[PDB]
Amino acid sequence: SLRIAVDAMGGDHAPKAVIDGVIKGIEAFDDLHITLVGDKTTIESHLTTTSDRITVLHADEVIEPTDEPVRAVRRKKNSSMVLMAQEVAENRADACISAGNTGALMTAGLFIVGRIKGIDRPALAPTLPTVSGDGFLLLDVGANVDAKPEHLVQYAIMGSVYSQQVRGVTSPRVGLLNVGTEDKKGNELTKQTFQILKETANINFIGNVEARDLLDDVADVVVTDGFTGNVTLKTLEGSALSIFKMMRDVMTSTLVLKPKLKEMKMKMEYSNYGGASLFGLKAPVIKAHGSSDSNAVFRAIRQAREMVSQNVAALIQEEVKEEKTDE
Repeated sequence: SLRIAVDAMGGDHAPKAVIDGVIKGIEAFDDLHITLVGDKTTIESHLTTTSDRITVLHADEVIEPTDEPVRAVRRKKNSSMVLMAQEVAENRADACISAGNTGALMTAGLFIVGRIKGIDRPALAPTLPTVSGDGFLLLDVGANVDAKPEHLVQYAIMGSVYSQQVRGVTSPRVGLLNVGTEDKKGNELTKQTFQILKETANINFIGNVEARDLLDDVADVVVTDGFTGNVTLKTLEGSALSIFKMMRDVMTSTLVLKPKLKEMKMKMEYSNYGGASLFGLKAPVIKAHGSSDSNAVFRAIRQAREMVSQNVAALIQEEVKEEKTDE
């Protein structure tokens, strides 16, 4: 069987959006059981059809989207975020999902759930879209900001694993986000990573990758440090919004179907890939987009489900061993 603890209190639109997505996953997946974590009264007022596959856990408090992560997770020991993480930690759930404070989520993920044996630090990993449509992974966009070469190499392995297990990519192309293609380009961190990735028997290292080609399918996995990762992600996103608003005001003055344009607009929509996972933890912890609708939560439930069944954490535990990266 399978079981996922979900945060209902987090996200712009819940508990409704969260509870509607949960209901869409119990109808599509017969082996799925879910633990709704939130305010018992509030949660009940949104789900009619009582099922034995939906359980509820009462969460007295919330980690607002403004609280300090570390403090919140340490102080609000009865919040939805914290309670959800302990369900996973105490063997009462295999995966967990939240739309709540991303920082609180990673702190809860890191100190409650724990890390896979052999992983120094985890990485926030969302799958972004491409002009074609295949998509790509951007490893580390928030989890940790002053990384070391060692960590980045771990990121390429865990990304490759997820890419070839869950996304079905044959031999995921790993690229290093850099400022030039030559071997010596980048900051000191990047230069050092490049040398090591050249020696990692475990993955298909295509080399450095310029950021102007991210949306143009240059690689299946792009690796970076959280700081540059997070800046790159918000740059892509803002760039899209800004350009869309320009184009869309341009139609409102005097007048490319509404549905035709809608197609591409949806292919860019970041929430069309399921949410960013925290690669490296003992069990899948997914940061569902805060602006998540009913379907987006469903797509995140689907993602946690694939990750467990694909034995992604056990495979990450083997591919990180030096016997597989050296020879």
